[PDB]
Amino acid sequence: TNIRKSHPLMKIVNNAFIDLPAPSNISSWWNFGSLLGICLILQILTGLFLAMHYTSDTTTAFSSVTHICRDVNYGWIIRYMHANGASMFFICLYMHVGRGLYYGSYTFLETWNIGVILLLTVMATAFMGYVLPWGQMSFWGATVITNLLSAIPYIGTNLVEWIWGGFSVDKATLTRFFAFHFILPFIIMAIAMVHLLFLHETGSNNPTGISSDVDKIPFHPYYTIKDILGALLLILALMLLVLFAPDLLGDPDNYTPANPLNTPPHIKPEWYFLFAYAILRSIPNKLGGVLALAFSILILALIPLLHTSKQRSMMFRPLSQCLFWALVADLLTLTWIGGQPVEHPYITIGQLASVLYFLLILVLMPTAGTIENKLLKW
Amino acid sequence: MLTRFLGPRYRQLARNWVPTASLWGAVGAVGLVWATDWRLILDWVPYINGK
Amino acid sequence: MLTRFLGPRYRQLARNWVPTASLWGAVGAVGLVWATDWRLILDWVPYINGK
Amino acid sequence: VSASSRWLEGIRKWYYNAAGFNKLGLMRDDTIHENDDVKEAIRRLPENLYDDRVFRIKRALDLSMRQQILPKEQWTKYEEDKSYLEPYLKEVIRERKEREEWAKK
Amino acid sequence: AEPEHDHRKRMGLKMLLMMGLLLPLVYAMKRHKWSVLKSRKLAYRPPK
Amino acid sequence: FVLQGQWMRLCTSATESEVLRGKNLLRNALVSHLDGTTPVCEDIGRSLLTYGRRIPLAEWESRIAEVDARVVREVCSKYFYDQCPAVAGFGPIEQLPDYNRIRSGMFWLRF
Amino acid sequence: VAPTLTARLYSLLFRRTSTFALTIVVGALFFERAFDQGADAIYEHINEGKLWKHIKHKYEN
Amino acid sequence: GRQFGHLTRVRHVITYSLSPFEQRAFPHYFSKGIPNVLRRTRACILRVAPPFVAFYLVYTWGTQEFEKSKRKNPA
Ligand code: HEC
Ligand code: HEC
Ligand SMILES: CCCCCCCCCCCC1=C(O)C(=O)c2scnc2C1=O
Ligand SMILES: COC1=C(OC)C(=O)C(C/C=C(\C)CCC=C(C)C)=C(C)C1=O
Repeated sequence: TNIRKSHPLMKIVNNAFIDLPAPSNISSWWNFGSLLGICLILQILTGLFLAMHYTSDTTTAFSSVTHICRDVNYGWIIRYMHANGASMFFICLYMHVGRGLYYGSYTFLETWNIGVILLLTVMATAFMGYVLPWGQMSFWGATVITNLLSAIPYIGTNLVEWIWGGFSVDKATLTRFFAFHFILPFIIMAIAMVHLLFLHETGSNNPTGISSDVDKIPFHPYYTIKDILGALLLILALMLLVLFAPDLLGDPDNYTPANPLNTPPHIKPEWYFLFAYAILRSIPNKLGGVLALAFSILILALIPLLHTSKQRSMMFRPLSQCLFWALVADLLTLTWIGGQPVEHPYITIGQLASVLYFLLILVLMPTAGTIENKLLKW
Repeated sequence: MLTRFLGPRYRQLARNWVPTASLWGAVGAVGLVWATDWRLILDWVPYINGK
Repeated sequence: MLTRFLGPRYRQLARNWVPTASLWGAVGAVGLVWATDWRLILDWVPYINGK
Repeated sequence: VSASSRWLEGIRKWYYNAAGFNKLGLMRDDTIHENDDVKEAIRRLPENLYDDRVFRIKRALDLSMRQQILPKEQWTKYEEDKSYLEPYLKEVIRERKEREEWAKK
Repeated sequence: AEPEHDHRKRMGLKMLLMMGLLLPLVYAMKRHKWSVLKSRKLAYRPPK
Repeated sequence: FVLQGQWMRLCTSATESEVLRGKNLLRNALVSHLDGTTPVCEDIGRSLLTYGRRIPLAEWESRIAEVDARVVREVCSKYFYDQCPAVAGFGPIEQLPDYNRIRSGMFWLRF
Repeated sequence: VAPTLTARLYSLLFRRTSTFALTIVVGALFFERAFDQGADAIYEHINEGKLWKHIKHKYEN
Repeated sequence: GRQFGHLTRVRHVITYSLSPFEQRAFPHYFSKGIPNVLRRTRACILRVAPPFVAFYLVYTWGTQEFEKSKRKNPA
């Protein structure tokens, strides 16, 4: 009999990537799962080959990365691959949570809930990541984000200093951070496997939301090869970035060495934080603003409880379909606002998109779901 | 969707697990008090204010 | 403890898998030649000595 | 009897066509989320309805795979759409809610 | 600012010409293996 | 798996010994098949349709005796190796291998 | 010659997974030459005098 | 996990298949393909497009308005 089926190790592989029944049926929106995986190791490999040359002390931390690009043979590809890889890791994250919401995937509680834990974790990693070259975006990166903890009643201050290495952002902050940014992706890899274990328990949801038990197909050869084309297409969208437009999805502020006396006029985080940036400065409360940002993401946790529709997917629900793209566009809106300074229309439209996000998800989509119930006599 | 859990039995069974749940917060806080050496609280405790 | 494997059948079956095993080292070396750009060997190859 | 309840009906027939499960030979009861209450009612379906249900879904997931749709002829007419599951589903929830009241005393 | 400039644009051309071979070929490889599934014909044949 | 891996073993690495077994098995089938008026008559009638002769038992022995391991690996590889099969399946057939995977079974990567 | 050649390819080179692999490996060496030639030469032709490979003759020895 | 043979119960369904070495990978790719993508877009525009044009007009207005706001004319 087949060695592939019974050998204790090969067993695991075969049950996950060879003989595993996938739907006949799942589409490109399913490719993001694997490309997220492909992103995690591509980040691990370049991230490693970078760590071989980088140094984590402030007085040298800029100069080391420069060293990498210019002197370290191919340190440029190895680095801009790593830097673009990260945004690419974000295009995949957002698309994957896109698919998850549209199609009802959140129903699988522990899987999505693990996946929420995955998102925070990879957010936290990529933040730590751009801090490391010790640019302008880095410093006020490390400043503003940590300082969020200061908004905690009675204890926030102490924590903000405790993670900082004392009294403001310093030497003790970069070393600290480099270590965290190294250990977290391996931790991510552990949790992604837990995520997978929970997934493969149910197997995959599909574009219809109806159970595909009735038409399953073996992962190999179909989704090994659909997955490869997918992976290639990721390498295209990655290599286009690194080889033609390396600087596009980054701030040029990070190319100026960190000055704890500046804080530049046209400040912002990385693009994948721009939606969130918008949300937090739309409130003239410290306490309110941060509590808006928390709820910006830890909202995903609530989504399952707000499921309302007698159907799983959105595939046959045009009301919900509409309010969905309203959400995407609204998020594009907030990305764009995040990208503009805190001045005239920008302020009000930004407050509105903030209200709209929390409206669509908290109130508008559950109602829309219920109306379609009553429309189907259900 | 928690309408299910509202009836005579449920209130009996909550009323059952109340002294226990009381003590579990006693355990949890006093542990946090001790583990952080909360200053603010511990000044009240004779013997333990060692200053 | 390999006495087991010495008999007419085994030699037939080795003699069967010989042209294949021949070619598999052809695959493996020429791949290593190409992947390291082995210099020493590749000078012999017309076209491919690009210097 | 009514101009207006023929209109709520026209709104309903709209949304039906608009949802477009019909377009893949599906019926409304093919499309229901499987929870425990639903799962059991599928268990309770007689042989033929079950076999018909599995075929409808099989045909649809096939189309869904090939990104296609039926001939308009072969779509499911709103009027021709049988809530074959409804009574079972209702009986299940009915039985569950009993167990739930009993669990309360 | 960027001495790699012309090296990266050189690799880019290759990347573009390479993807230009591989993408149709990887596509042709998938389209093949799914061809079984894409052309499968169902018939339902219940009693009565 | 096992049926397919058999075909392939025989395509690639048929040993000498088993082929003598098959040869004997075939001889035994043949003589034993032609037992009494009805089989022999049916074989007269059919043969004349399909060969234009009756092929005498000795000729079959000759034709059998020629075959050995090479004649197997050759004639198997010609018909079996890396060839699209026809599959028919009936009854509780959830686990009947996908056609691609069956057709993958029709060659070894090691060979 | 123009039809029965994919055939001729398949018999001689593609049946055996050895000769298959040998073909891809032997075939890749020859391809890496012809590509890094052609494409470099395409990249040459699109600059023609921007690059130190063309300037070379200016500042001698 | 869950394994073939043990998935679900299915009766009376004949699948006819074809070997990929018997058939086209790209069959009527533009003949039939282009008609489908049109049909699929047609199918989805009114759900997908309006929020993004809604974004479009709020972006080009907010741009127009912001920089016009940083101006005077009298006094
Ligand atoms: C996508 C999340 C992510 C993962 C996973 C990740 N990195 Fe990074 N890392 C980044 C980002 C973002 C940067 C900053 C890119 C930039 O702006 O230069 C970065 C930068 C770095 C740098 C400094 C050089 C540079 O380009 O700035 C090192 C060193 C590094 N990472 C090591 C690692 C190691 C080791 C791993 C594997 C544990 C890892 N990275 C995985 C996000 C990540
Ligand atoms: C906020 C939720 C969420 C996040 C973030 C998330 N996952 Fe998932 N993931 C899911 C759910 C839910 C599915 C279920 C797929 C389905 O049935 O449509 C899933 C599917 C998958 C799959 C199966 C392939 C597929 O997409 O169907 C893989 C693999 C995967 N995730 C890995 C990842 C990786 C790696 C990350 C990044 C660390 C991650 N996931 C991020 C919730 C998420
Ligand atoms: C999961 C752990 C939480 C970490 C996730 C980070 C959330 C991103 C929000 C962006 C915050 C941010 C600011 O608010 C801000 O003013 C500046 S100026 C440079 N970077 C930032 C910056 O990054
Ligand atoms: C049917 O659903 C599935 C997919 O198709 C949508 C996949 O493509 C993958 C592929 C997973 C990869 C490559 C893992 C990479 C991640 C790590 C942490 C090594 C899995 C497991 C899966 O279940």
